[PDB]
Amino acid sequence: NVKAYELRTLKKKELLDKLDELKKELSGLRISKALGNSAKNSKIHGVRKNVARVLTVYNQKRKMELRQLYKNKKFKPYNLRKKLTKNKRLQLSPKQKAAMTLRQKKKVQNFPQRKYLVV
Amino acid sequence: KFNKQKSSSRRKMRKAHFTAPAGLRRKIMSSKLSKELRLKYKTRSLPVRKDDEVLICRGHNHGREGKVVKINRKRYKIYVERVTREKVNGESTFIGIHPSNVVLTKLKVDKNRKKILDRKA
Amino acid sequence: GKAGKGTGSFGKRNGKTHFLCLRCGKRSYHLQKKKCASCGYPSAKKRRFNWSVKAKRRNTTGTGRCRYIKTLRRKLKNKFTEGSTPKPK
Amino acid sequence: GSIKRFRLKQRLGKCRRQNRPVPHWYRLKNTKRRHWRRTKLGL
RNA sequence: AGCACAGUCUUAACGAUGGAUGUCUUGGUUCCUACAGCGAUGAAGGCCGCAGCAAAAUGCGAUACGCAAUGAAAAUUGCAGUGACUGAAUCAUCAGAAUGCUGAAUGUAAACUACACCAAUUCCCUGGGAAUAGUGGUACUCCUACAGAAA
RNA sequence: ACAUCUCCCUAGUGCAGAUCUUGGUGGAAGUAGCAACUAUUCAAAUGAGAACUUUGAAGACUGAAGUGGAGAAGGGUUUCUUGUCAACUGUGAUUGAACAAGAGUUAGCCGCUCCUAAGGGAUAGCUGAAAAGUGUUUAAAGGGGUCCCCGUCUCAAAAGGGAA
RNA sequence: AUACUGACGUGCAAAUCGUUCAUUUCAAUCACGUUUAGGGGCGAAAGACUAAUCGAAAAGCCUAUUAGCUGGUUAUUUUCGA
RNA sequence: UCUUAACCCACUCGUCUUGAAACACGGACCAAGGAGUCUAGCAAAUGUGCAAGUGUAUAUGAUUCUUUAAACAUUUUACGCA
RNA sequence: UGUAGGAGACCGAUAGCAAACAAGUACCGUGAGGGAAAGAUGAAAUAGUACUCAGGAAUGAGCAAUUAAAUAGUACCUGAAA
RNA sequence: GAUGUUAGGAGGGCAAAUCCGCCGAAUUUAAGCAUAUAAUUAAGCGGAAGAAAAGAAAAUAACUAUGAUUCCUUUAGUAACG
Repeated sequence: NVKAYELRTLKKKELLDKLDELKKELSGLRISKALGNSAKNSKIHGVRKNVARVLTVYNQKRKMELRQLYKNKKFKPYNLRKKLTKNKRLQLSPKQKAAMTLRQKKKVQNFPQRKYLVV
Repeated sequence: KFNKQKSSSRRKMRKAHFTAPAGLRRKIMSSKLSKELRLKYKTRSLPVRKDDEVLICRGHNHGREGKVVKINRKRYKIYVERVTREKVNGESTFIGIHPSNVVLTKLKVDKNRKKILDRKA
Repeated sequence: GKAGKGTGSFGKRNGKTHFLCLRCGKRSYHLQKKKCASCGYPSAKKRRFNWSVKAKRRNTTGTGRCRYIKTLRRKLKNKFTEGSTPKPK
Repeated sequence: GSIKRFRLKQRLGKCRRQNRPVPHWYRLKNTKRRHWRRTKLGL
């Protein structure tokens, strides 16, 4: 059975070749299961999961390569882009929300809320 | 108790005991440790492993010592070699023992268990 | 009339006028007027009303899978960990 | 009737598939069964 | 080996019959504290699937009752497989995955797995070689920007 | 698991009855009853057991507006083979449309699928707080030719029309 | 569906069965598709019909509507008592 | 104690009703559930505390912070009623 | 109201959320909709009724046999009344 | 003002306890009933938030005056309406 860390080393051509080989064996197992004559059927669980593990690693690596390709500036794919509440996505920035008028800023500069004690 | 966040209701505590995850069950498969070993490590209690050696202190089989056969974490039974019982048809299985009915002598010590023993010390 | 009221009536009751409804699923799609009675369809709005409490509750959110609401729970506490992983060994 | 479309066909095969009794290998570690004349599907 | 009228009624003993009472209780209940929106980045709802042996709930989505990662961490068994001197077997966490068909549902549709049109498209290998009719895009209203048309 | 009469607070606190509510159960009673549609018999086989399963021999009936063939609606594995007898099959029962296990429906040419009708839903508009009511009714929207010419859309017949 | 006010009337049946009778090439019958929905429809008109439901359907809610009227209204002893 | 006897007495209970043993009504039988309550505002009575006052309201305070969701206190001169 | 807690001089399976359970399910209604019944063996079934005899087969019985206990035998606690 | 599958974007829908907008009744009460009442409530169609809404004087007073909003205690069952 496969080990995730070992799979991450592999070349994409080779990793897909391994996956296809596993698929052919799994297909053979399904044919044996269907035939039903002295089946080794319990092996199917292991193989389906090995294929699953292979697919996750390939998809993670491919996704990371696409992410590296779209590393900088605007216009990353929106599937790839941040998932957070629609309301948060819609609103003006906290940065902008915090920012305020020149007359107000001068007022702020005029009246700081100092700390104090009583004699 | 003096903490007012954690419940002291009977109902919830029972529910937690019955619907326990496997790690929680493993925690409450603890046994008291044998008296010289207890003195040696200053450790009251250890979680049993499958290959350990217990002495039975309760039930009709009290005062029998022996190696632990199998643990059933789920329904809270350990099985010990010399508490065999024949079934209704005469076939032999092991009597299940609650983990608080036994005192642990020889612990099998792996790397992880050794690290836990180091934590206790 | 032998094919008259009661027993004579029930005998002629072939031919369904309601079917499943793709959106609603409750068998509430009236075929002839092309309209689902409860939960609407083909209306964009979901047709419902407040007089039956029973009807309101037995089609509540949490009747089904809640694929994304369920996923969002736990995620809300975690939040700060966005886009990340526990660090390598 | 004889005539049908894919959704009805699939559902009827599903209902047939469902109806079969509980397996006895599970049991050694209830049932709702439909009889066609007595209880109609109501589709 | 004899003796008992039968039935009806009543009584006691001993039972059938029935599920009351009592005893429980991983449930309700109300109040109080606390946080508190999801959605075209495609929700809720609904279907259709998915277990080696698998029907119904639960769980999950063609990678389908677990994947990766972490923390626990040696068992797991109904049968049968599997694993251990620590990224496997078991749990919990779960921040990275995936994410069926739909459904506002948005290509035109709808007791349809019906039907358009425009892009042909995907993968491997470091600038080249292989695959597949497959995969996308195309709703309505609006806004900011641009375009060549008009008066 | 149980009490408190030592004292006292608190209550969803005392049943024969409501044609009470809910659940069980009698007497009525081995009784009412198992009354449409001409008739079954003999011998055998099966099986623990046969008036009502199977086979054969007789006798008969339905009498082509059929208990016959095909089909629609509707039902939905009821089909079919192999088992089979707990319940059901208002009598019996080895029977079975019951129950368990499997198997079974293959289309260029047969239908749907295409077209329009009686019709339905929308666009353009316009009304209506909105919900909705309408449907060319103050249109700068779809198709064909080589800049011109046509010109609301869409669903609606499994017995109309229709390619084999 | 005229009559036998036949059989039935704890049904075979919430209108059946028998016998009788009327209708049969047209103001014909039947299907399928279609239209109009509750003080609303539809009515060769009977207050008919509108899913066993009709001189105002069915569903849910306002609602635990209201009632000089009906029924019921639970342990004991003792006292005064209409 | 139970059990027949025999003598004497003994009319279906509940019910509304002038009058029920009624030819008045409800009751086949048994079990369990099943009906003058709670809040608001008012009154008299009685208990209880204080008195020309009374009631700490809202609220603040604390070595109050398993119990404590009440108990305690009223600034190192509001309001009801009289 | 949703989720997460902590609670209780609350209810204790005909009660209490319709729902202690494979319940907003079964089932019923053309449909809008309506909407249940339904908990308890034992300490341990990794103690679940072995074996024998008579039985076509159900089953019964045992000088046989589990358990402390089977008139505890899985529609299993206690087991009232009719 | 058109046209654009032009480039970047948005709205749509669901859920509803508390919140806000419209639209908007009757049972009921008066021992009847028509005004009043129920009630600016129930249903209906819409919009939001973790709270919203309201909010910085076209305010109250007639005092020795106060001085955005909300909320509690209160005025007060009072002025008043019928």
